Amino acid sequence: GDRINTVRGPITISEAGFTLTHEHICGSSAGFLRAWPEFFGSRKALAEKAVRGLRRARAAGVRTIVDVSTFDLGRDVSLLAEVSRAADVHIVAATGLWLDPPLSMRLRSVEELTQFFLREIQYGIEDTGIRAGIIKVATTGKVTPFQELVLRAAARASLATGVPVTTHTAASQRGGEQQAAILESEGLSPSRVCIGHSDATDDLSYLTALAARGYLIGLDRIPHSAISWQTRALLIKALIDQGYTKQILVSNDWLFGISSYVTNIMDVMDSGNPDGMAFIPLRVIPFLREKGIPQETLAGITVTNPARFLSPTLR
Amino acid sequence: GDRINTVRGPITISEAGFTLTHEHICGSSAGFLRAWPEFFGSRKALAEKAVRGLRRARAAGVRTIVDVSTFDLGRDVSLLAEVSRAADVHIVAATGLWLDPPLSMRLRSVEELTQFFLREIQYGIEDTGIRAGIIKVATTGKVTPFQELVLRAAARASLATGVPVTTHTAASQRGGEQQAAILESEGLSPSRVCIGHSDATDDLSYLTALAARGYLIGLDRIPHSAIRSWQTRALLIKALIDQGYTKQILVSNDWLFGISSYVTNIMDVMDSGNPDGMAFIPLRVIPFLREKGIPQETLAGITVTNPARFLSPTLR
Ligand SMILES: C[As](C)(=O)[O-]
Ligand SMILES: C[As](C)(=O)[O-]
Ligand SMILES: [Zn+2]
Ligand SMILES: [Zn+2]
Ligand SMILES: [Zn+2]
Ligand SMILES: [Zn+2]
Repeated sequence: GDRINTVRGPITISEAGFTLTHEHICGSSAGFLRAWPEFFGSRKALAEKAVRGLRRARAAGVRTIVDVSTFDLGRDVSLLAEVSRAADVHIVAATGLWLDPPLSMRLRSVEELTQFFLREIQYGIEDTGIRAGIIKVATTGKVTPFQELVLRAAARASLATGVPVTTHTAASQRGGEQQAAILESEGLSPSRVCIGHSDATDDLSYLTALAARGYLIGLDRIPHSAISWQTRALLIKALIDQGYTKQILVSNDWLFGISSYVTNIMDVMDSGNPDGMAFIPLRVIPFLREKGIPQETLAGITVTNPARFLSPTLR
Repeated sequence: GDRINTVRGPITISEAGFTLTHEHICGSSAGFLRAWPEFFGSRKALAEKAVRGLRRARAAGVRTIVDVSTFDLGRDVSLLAEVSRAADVHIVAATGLWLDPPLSMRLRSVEELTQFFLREIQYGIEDTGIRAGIIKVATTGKVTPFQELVLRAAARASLATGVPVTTHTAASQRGGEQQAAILESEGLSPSRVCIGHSDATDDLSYLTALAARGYLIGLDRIPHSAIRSWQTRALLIKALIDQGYTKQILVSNDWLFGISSYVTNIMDVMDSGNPDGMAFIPLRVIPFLREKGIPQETLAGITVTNPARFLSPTLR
């Protein structure tokens, strides 16, 4: 109940501390980092940049990140373990599928996909023994037949293991409502689910209604506006004011290299947000305190809500 | 110069022997074999099946295969090296891209794709030091804009290294004609190019015209008609011989020992339809052609001489 899986092994949830629940070391494609590391300068250069960035985040307060990179985002859990250790920042790895499944994933059934997700949660990723601590799913605004299979497999895996589900969403298409209906149709409890990229919208009724059902709300792309970001942050305040503090999760959706986008967008992002993953502790947290948000409510959001979210719970 | 790179290192062209120029150990997707080996039972079970299948081909006279699995077909050159050593069959590895490129590939420029294909030929694949000895390219319909980028990057990598290009085509759409036009626009000699999956048509004049331009003609899915008869497809070999284009013919099975990039259990369907596997060409097509009057010097030219000329890196 009280044990989380990280790339360095099992920890107790009290050690997780302050947690960023939607991040990436590298946004890529399956096999790509190993086949073409010099797209990132080199693998060594990429690991060093992530270590520097994670160390700055740790200085600013962060203890744990959740790397929500799936198989098809090029998750390299060996890289995650190397940089977690050098930075001394906990990293939770993910299973699931994002928006770029290859044929060998697109053609699988819900049962087969369920077995794959259970493999990565219960046995380990590839040949590393590193077990995922969260399931990441991505859908387009209107859920495709394959993405619905992914959703159902995520729910079945989450129910067999208690590990949570976190989603990629088109918030401006109310993407979370269709995901929730599918997930609930599988008997998945909403307190096991986080509707992500939920800060890309003004629709507070959309945001407030999912929280009331028990969903976690991911305001995980605040710094991306800064390429205003306080309008996005003010959604955290708006939700606290409606009484849904136990339902907010905040993050940067940052990364230190990206190949699944046009070339050189990493440098435009870094010179737009020099703070990287430190943006949440350094710029958002004090902005919220300076609107009268109690220090204690923030610790609940940045520490307590992620701990409740990640604890394997058959409930 | 007269050396061909394999997954065990360089070999001289005389070492290649009887060569199957379009084959696969495993038809999969990037990262998939290592993330989900149990899809194939296990990595060990897949390797053992491939060793038996390659040993069966070897006993039917095969000495080399060209594994034309790209990055996005889940090529695992460590697996190819293991099974090559256990079976004593040379395996040439491929660079290039097939029809399932992930986003990190689809968003690259022709200049970036060129660098990737060059790295796999000149430096090595992943961190294994195994260098590709062929560039595989697939297109559909009229070539998509991205596929044209791959075609041009392949031409540029070939022109820099002398390594040949081999293609996946839809022959029923005469897909080789657009491939040839794009490659020739880059300055690539047709003698460096094998237009593959060419047996899946009856349009002999389409094939003859490409051969007349100096393209190699890949007649590589004959066993797939065995579940048109495979003998009908095999007569395209004799037809090209009779027009005097024996030099342009490459024959293969397009077989594999595991496949994840299709519906589950298709491998059982393929194996029961073609129990010969990669031995289909030597055990069935070669005898059939002999019985139709093709002499041994011609069959040895097709299966030994043609692949050696094709694979030997050449800037001429
Ligand atoms: C890898 As993303 C930009 O969908 O969080
Ligand atoms: C079966 As194929 C298109 O990989 O030659
Ligand atoms: Zn996302
Ligand atoms: Zn993300
Ligand atoms: Zn093909
Ligand atoms: Zn093939």
